Amino acid sequence: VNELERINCIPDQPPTKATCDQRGCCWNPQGAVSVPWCYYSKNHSYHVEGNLVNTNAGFTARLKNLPSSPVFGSNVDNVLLTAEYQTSNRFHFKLTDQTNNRFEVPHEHVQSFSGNAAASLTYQVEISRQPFSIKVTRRSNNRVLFDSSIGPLLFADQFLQLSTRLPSTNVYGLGEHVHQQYRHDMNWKTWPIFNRDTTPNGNGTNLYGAQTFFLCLEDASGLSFGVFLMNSNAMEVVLQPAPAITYRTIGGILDFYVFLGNTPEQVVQEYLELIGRPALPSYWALGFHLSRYEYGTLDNMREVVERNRAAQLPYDVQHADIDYMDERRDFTYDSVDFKGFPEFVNELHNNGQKLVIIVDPAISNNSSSSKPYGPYDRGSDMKIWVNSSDGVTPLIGEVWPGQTVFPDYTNPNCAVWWTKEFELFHNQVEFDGIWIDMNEVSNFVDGSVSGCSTNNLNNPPFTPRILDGYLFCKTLCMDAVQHWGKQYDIHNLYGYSMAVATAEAAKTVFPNKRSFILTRSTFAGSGKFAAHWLGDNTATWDDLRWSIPGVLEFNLFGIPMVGPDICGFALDTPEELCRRWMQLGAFYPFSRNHNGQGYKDQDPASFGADSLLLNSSRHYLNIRYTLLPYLYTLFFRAHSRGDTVARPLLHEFYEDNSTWDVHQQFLWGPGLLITPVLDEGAEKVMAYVPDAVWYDYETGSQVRWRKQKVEMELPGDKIGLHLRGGYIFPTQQPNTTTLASRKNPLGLIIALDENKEAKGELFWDDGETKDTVANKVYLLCEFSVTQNRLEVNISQSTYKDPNNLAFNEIKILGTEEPSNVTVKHNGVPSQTSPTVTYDSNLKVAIITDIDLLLGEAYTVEWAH
Ligand SMILES: *[C@@H]1O[C@H](CO)[C@@H](O[C@@H]2O[C@H](CO)[C@@H](O)[C@H](O)[C@H]2NC(C)=O)[C@H](O)[C@H]1NC(C)=O
Ligand SMILES: OC[C@@H]1[C@@H](O)[C@H](O)C[S@@+]1C[C@@H](O)[C@@H](O)[C@H](O)[C@H](O)[C@@H](O)CO
Ligand SMILES: *[C@@H]1O[C@H](CO)[C@@H](O)[C@H](O)[C@H]1NC(C)=O
Ligand SMILES: *[C@@H]1O[C@H](CO)[C@@H](O)[C@H](O)[C@H]1NC(C)=O
Repeated sequence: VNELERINCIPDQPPTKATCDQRGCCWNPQGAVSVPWCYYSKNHSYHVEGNLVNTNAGFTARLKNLPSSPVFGSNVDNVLLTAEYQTSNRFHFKLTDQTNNRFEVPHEHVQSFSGNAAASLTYQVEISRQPFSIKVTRRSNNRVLFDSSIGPLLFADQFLQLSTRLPSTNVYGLGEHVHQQYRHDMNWKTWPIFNRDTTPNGNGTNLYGAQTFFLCLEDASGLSFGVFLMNSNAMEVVLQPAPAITYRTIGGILDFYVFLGNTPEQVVQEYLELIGRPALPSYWALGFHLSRYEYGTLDNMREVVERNRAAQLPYDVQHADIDYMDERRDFTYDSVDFKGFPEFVNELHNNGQKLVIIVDPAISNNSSSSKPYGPYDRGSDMKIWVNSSDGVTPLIGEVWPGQTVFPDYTNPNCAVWWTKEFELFHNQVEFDGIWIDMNEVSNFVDGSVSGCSTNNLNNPPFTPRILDGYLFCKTLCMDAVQHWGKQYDIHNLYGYSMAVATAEAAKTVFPNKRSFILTRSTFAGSGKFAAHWLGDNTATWDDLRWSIPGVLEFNLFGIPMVGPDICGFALDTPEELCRRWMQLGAFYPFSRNHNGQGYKDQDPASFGADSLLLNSSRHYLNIRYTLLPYLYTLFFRAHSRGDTVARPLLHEFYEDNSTWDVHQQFLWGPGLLITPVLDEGAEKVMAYVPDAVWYDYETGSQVRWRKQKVEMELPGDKIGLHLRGGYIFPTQQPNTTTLASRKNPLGLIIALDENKEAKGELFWDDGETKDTVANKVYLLCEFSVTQNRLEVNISQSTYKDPNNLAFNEIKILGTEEPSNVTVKHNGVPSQTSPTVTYDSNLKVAIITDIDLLLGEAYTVEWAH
């Protein structure tokens, strides 16, 4: 009835009463824009047949199809509901064809459940039988979280749909898209999901990855929940103002998880506990990365490397794009334009830097007796290509080198082939990390060099609103064949399988190291293997603004090392845009300036040795590097516990509804507030100051604002950076590389809260060994301040850095003058009495001539 609650029965064409009648739906052409004229009745779909059956894990139910017209075809007579109370905070239910096995995602991390129902549930499940619906409610307040009763269950071979009411309009997630805002537009929006090489622009299309997870903040108490659909077929998600969300997919099964938490962070941690927590990055990967498509020659690349080094830019990583290769073919380098490549790699390494190489999936099939191409010959020997529908002939498409075949990374034999290719190539060019691109998989022809046969896979009864309207557009035929199944079912898993296989190759090429993998295409869980960048953006102010929601969303998806191409991939970048983008970009979890072919240089040093852009870039990159121990400890918590790294204001300040749609500012973890200027010509920014004590990072002075909108003054050389009272931030004196910075003196910034208290922590390991956390080879220490006292305590202590690191400076914000400062080491008074400098105007104390060894317990005490 209520028009906001109508579930659209004609998603496929403009609505007509004739089609409405044919489908047995309800007709009412009255309503506002976007309200469906034709909608499902209150008894379309399925009913429960007989009784539910208790099982050890939860229960099952048989659903029987309520007689109806077959809109998009073969509609399943008998559906089985299997429900599992997997944990106190996670519910799993799956709807399958009772009579036939159907494709299920072969996820690498998620395991089948074998236990008994969890005790102490935070939720209750309710089942209605006529018609079928399922509801998940929060036990403590009976808030209805998931409720499918707004709409039917639809379950045909190539058309599956289920809807849920939502308890609020605070909805975040879904991908990969450019949403433009972070809090969802619930006003009749459809988001298609199907991995596609397309521009992240203002048109709201399907982009490179597939992420079905969303989080909902139920109210200001912080209680939140999330939902994940384990399905890799083309789909779309429909948001409406009831509020409700509908999932509509074209194959597979409806395999759902519902997660509850007391805060938005706890929901993310529950999601990541299920699909896999992100890999811990190499510490060097947290530094600044520089890149462009078509330096053209090694000489031109060297020029760029050298002018940025000459400028003393913090600068850890150089990427090499397809111009390094011999005619854009993997596992080669151009012996003329890139003559001396191995010597250049030595220079990079000698200067404490890292090389990341681009590698594409598609392999040139141009190889002869006369002119052999090794990777193709060896791949063909092992028979690891994606085949055409005939099941035996490798599919031919077209990418950078010309005609190509495509590896089937779902075949574990393919990982063996891939690893060997990397071993051979690493012997020639000693790269340190790998950038996997075009892995949607991207094809320059639609389907294959012979197009695609018309059939129900290439041309399904219902096509979600993907870019160009055909599944095989700029990708492979839907009836192509791989180890895990047909492309129709596993298309969205290509980039995921490739990331898995590339991590496997790293085990051999980089024994016991993390290395670094940057991936374009992703599926749920890709973060366990890889970082992500947000794709081929454009040098516009809109693109700068749109990057923040994309970063925040990928942190929800457990891919916290994420960022756009700073300054913009496509087009020449205006100096002002690039300056603002470098200021902000210094605080993306993944910080990379990358540029498209032919455009004017946009590396920082290219703007002039004395320029405002270079000076500002260097300044804020130096702050980023100073705070790297804090950022690294955030990545430790994402890896070990599932926390976000780049974090929405509302995850910390959910009590305050002014934060619920803030997406022009974000946090690093709980304590650092980042406020960019995001408008052309502006020297200020309208910003929200949450309900906490804040201190300006640069001056240390407490801001006079709290829980209110403000116009923050930020001239051309500034970005807003504020530290939260109650938090202690570990720092380390910066250098132009992390190789070197990791050997420098440490520091602490203690930002006092109103009670003159604060707490913080520091994770420290070797920065590069894989699984130091799982194998327990690390240091974790805690800092806590009360009146008159700092305690440094050690909770895990199985790694001691051989560089004799020590805290040599402590800066205290929001303090009255400390006097008689005293340092004790395990109770014993130690090392003279430190030097204390005090600014009574700003209420800042700095303690120096101190040496608190990393890994040792101390008490530091003072009077007022
Ligand atoms: C793609 O086609 C090839 C043949 O071109 C298939 O290769 C088979 O691989 C298996 C196991 O590795 C061998 O035992 C067979 O002898 C191979 N067949 C032939 C004709 O050589 C390959 O299995 C196909 N891939 C997929 C996913 O179907
Ligand atoms: O390795 C070279 C480039 C690397 O620098 C980028 O980071 C990724 S890739 C450029 C590629 O994404 C782009 O050519 C699209 O395929 C088309 O625009 C397509 O979308 C048109 O249909
Ligand atoms: C933009 O999206 C709309 C659907 O919302 C579509 O009809 C149109 O073709 C798209 N165009 C491009 C170039 O993305
Ligand atoms: C910074 O790095 C260089 C090596 O590039 C090293 O020679 C120097 O001593 C380091 N300095 C610091 C910040 O102490």
